[PDB]
Amino acid sequence: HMATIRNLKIKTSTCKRIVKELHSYEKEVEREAAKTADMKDKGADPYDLKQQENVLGESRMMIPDCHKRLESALADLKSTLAELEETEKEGPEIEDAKKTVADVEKQ
Repeated sequence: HMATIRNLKIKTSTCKRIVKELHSYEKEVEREAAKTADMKDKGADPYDLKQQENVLGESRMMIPDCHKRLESALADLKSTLAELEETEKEGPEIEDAKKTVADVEKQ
């Protein structure tokens, strides 16, 4: 029904946002990992290196939690799609949701 599609839109947006958050966390990891490498070949002392290794470690710890939220959002979206498939011509919102499901599953 129409309300289900409006729900679908929100759930699609939620997935897209969490993917964006995930990518942001991932980019932070990549940047922190590159900084770690730069400090190592630059001969940073063990204290500074440890500090940076902790920063990297914590950046990485953001990722699984983000995945969990993403997986939850993907389940929410898929559930709504499944509800709509129960009815059911495909328009832009279902298209967008399905595209987003595909994008999320690639993460």
